[PDB]
Amino acid sequence: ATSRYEPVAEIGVGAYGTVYKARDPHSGHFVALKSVRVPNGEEGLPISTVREVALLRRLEAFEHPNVVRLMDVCATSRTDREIKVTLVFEHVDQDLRTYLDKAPPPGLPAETIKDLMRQFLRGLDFLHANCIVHRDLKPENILVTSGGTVKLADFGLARIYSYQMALAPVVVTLWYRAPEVLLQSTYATPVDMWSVGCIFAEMFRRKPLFCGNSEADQLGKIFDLIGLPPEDDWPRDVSLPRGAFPPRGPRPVQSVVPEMEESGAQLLLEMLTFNPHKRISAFRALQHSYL
Amino acid sequence: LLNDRVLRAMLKAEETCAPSVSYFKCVQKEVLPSMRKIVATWMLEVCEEQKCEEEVFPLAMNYLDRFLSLEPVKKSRLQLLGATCMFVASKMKETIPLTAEKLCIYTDNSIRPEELLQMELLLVNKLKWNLAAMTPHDFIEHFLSKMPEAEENKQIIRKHAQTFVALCATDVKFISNPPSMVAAGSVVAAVQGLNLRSPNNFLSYYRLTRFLSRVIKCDPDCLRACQEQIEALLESSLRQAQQNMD
Repeated sequence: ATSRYEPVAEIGVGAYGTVYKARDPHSGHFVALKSVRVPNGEEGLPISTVREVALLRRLEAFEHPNVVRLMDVCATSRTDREIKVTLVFEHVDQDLRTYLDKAPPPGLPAETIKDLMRQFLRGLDFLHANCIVHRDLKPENILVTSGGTVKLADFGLARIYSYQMALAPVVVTLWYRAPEVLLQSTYATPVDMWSVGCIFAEMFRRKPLFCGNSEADQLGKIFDLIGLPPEDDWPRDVSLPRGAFPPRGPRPVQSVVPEMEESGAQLLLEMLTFNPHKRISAFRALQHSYL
Repeated sequence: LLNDRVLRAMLKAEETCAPSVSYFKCVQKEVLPSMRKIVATWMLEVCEEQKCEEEVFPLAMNYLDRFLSLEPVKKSRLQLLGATCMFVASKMKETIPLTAEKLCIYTDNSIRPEELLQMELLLVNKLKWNLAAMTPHDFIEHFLSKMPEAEENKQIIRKHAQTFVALCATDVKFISNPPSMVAAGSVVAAVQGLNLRSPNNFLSYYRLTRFLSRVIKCDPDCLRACQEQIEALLESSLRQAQQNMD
């Protein structure tokens, strides 16, 4: 608080803190009040906070279907060395987990997937076009209110929230991070594509395709399926930046996934290449034989 | 192409940042157009003196008009608003943003950093952090890309247009007309006045009104009206440029 919004339920706590939920009194709609702390410099609002938030508002005027809208923003608490900024948001009713959990399907469908994915890539390709790249691409940060929609969420935010690790938290659900995201810290756009195939698989029809914990543990977990790349496909440089220790080979896709189609295997492979360059494009994917 | 898709979006966003042409009547009590004239021209000198990125000034004026559209303000507190709008405009557009202290220096330290920073949240919050707004310059470049003119020529057009845009920004016109119009009217006045001095050269002038209004999707009489308004503003600089004595 405070804001010309009246909260209710509390749809989540996680990385971006508590994500409570409110109504818009003089609009009569639902709103997802998130929030963040930033430092009150001697030069006022963090230059990088004003710029980042500002850009997220430079989007609501595209009205793109498969992305959520930053509806409003408010810097509430000023105090020497800290300002609190509530990010008012568009409010979906449920997420991709609550979607795949309330799952009637025993394994299927595929046209509730092929569309649903060809959709997912859309919002991603948009956000990318505008130079936005997502960190926490997850079933938490994917959603649909009803009628099927797929409004991507918590986009960009990573930059705005750099001040979070002054709490050094929290969940760190590193199930989806790219082979670079914590083998280094590249924060490239392709790393945002990796997280796609990890959701692409998890949809058939279970739980995380690579959930573990340790950076290297997941890194090795990953090699199990794809196969350890020989050089020169091997980078640097820091943060227990292990070289090749456990030596492995290329394992079939449909193997541990029941069960990808002719292409569904081959595409998820293009998606999940190790080398971010010969990876796949957010768009070129969005028009593969798999459609 | 992506010309239209972006341009379409530019125009949408343009309308989400539009001020009220009525704010002096409806919102403001103390503040009058002549005072805004003084702050705008004060802001322009700062941007010039400080060699700011040229899109800073017209961006701050947008902020100022959209705020006066939302908040009543004591005249004593207008200059402070000018300052803040530049503070945020600069932070948005500059690799080396203006300093709050450097800004107050320009008021002869009439205002203070602490005040400035209180305003920044005022301003930013009133505008709902919708600050990556459009400027006339954003459109000028666009129109310029669509035009068959040698880079040498586009440089001169670009120069003159941005003069006009500044003229407009210190005028109430800027409140009535969105940057798209302001950009087109300025390009139209620029290219046309260049076609005169150098006939058979800036021949993009030829029915440029209809052309640019075809792009903006606007009544070409408004662009004609706008163009004239600008051409007059320019003349009114005949007065200022000389009377500095008494």
